[PDB]
Amino acid sequence: PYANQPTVRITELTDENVKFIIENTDLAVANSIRRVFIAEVPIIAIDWVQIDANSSVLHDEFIAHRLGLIPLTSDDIVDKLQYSRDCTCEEFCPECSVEFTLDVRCNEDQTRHVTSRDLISNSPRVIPVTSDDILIVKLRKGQELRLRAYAKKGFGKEHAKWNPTAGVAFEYDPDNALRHTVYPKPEEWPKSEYSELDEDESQAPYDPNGKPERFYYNVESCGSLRPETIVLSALSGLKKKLSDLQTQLSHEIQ
Amino acid sequence: MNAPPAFESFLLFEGEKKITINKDTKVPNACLFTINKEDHTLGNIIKSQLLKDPQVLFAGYKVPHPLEHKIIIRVQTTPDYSPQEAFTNAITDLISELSLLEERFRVAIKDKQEG
Amino acid sequence: MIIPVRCFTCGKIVGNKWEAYLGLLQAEYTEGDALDALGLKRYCCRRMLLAHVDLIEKLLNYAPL
Amino acid sequence: AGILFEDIFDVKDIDPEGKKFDRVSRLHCESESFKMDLILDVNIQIYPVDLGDKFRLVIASTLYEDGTLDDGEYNPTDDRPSRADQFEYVMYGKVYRIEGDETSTEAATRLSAYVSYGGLLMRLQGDANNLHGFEVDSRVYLLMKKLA
Ligand SMILES: [Zn+2]
Ligand SMILES: [Zn+2]
Repeated sequence: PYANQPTVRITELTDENVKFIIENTDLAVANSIRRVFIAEVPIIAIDWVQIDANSSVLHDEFIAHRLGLIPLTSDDIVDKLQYSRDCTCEEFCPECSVEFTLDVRCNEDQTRHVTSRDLISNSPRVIPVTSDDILIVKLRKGQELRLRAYAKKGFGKEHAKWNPTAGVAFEYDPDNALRHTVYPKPEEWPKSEYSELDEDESQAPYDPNGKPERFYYNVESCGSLRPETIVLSALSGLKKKLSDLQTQLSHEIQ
Repeated sequence: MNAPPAFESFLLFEGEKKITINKDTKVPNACLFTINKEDHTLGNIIKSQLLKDPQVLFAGYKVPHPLEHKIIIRVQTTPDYSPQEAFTNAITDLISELSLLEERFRVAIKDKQEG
Repeated sequence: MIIPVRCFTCGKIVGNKWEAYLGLLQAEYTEGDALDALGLKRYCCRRMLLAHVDLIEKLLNYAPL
Repeated sequence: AGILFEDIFDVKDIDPEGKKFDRVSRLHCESESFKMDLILDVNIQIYPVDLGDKFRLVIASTLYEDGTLDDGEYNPTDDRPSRADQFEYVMYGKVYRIEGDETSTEAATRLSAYVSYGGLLMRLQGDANNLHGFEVDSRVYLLMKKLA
């Protein structure tokens, strides 16, 4: 009537992704962790844009929407930030937001690429990830783009720009020993990269007592967070959600 | 124009209870937990944890509508064990599990970084 | 119009790869080789660069105001 | 008590018409201590059954080996001594038909009792004397154990 004793084995760790394996766990917990990776890890992304002057071929909403998807290095600064609506400031402050300013005037006879390099933050710890660089817009001669922006804490459930992951590969039972999926012709199906079957075999023998365990993860970071940090913040956030629900339930019972 | 603001899937407007408990009169020792501003993230994991308790006779959850952010969890236990007690025990076990997993994941990262 | 910042499906950054992609095509790469050189494995990401049309170049021919 | 029927059978065909379901097979079985024909749909995936296998079969009104009624509700926390511990494959169904060779003037000598375990169909044909415990729309348990 109690918790499992889950175990971790990291099979690969780079700056782009972490690949690991969780054993001795329910499928629901593993899927919830996989889901929290996408929807509930808070990062910093541009969410307030004031355009002082735009002469580009792209209208203002296009530029703002593109700026929102710029990923920002939010490794440690995100934890000490607060959500803006929770912050008591007069709408903005260094404790709930990070200011950006962009001012690019193409006064030359060559197409000026306005990239992420031109985004200038008021905080050195929160820069564009590429700072090759993400192209915001291209400008002709005599075209100015001048705006300020603010980037705030949020998570991917609200909007996909706060999604830190760039694809979360998730798997379990690579040889289909549980027959949670039924191949009409198992011969035709290529082996998973985690399969332990020899090539003369196409499918592990059926396991009547099996249960899903040994879930294989490959979490790729878009760049806002290191993948280690993505997984750790995900587990911390899910634990925080469960503890808050525990507090509310204790209040409701009392 | 009828698009809801995106924040009304995890934020409680004023006068809204996060979680509400209602006795189920059809069967003895049965309760319905209606949790607002939650989804399958907590519903599925809590249901799976509750199913591991031997004293839980029934544990299920539903989202009554994908555009409405309620989850209803029905829990029925044996008649010596309140469903509320089972629910609290399930959450405590999940929290202990996730804390253990955090610790082991930090250790695994340190070992992989060191070599 | 212009290259999207993110792949629509997986959310991988693909906006900083258009210029490099074109550069690799001027290096006489096959388009598969160029996409591999830029580290785009999932065909969701490969679809982005492989099917993008950079219409903004045509729009910068017209005078500003 | 509460055992409506008991025998030992041997399988003479696993599926004579070719399998129509990948997990369920239609065993055709014969009884050696009597003359009872059995047709039985078995979930072979969890309980594989080979041709020529022998097994004890028991058709019971209840499981608690006291005559106490079962209530027809799943109680995993049941503590009573159950007959299911003595067997490998236990299904629970409802007899839905009892055919016979009765004429308009005589009683049936041969009876054929049909039981449906959630859809898995069983026919048990044989002498009427062995099948008097059956009665249509009565819940019943099929317990089964393969013998060496
Ligand atoms: Zn503030
Ligand atoms: Zn992609």
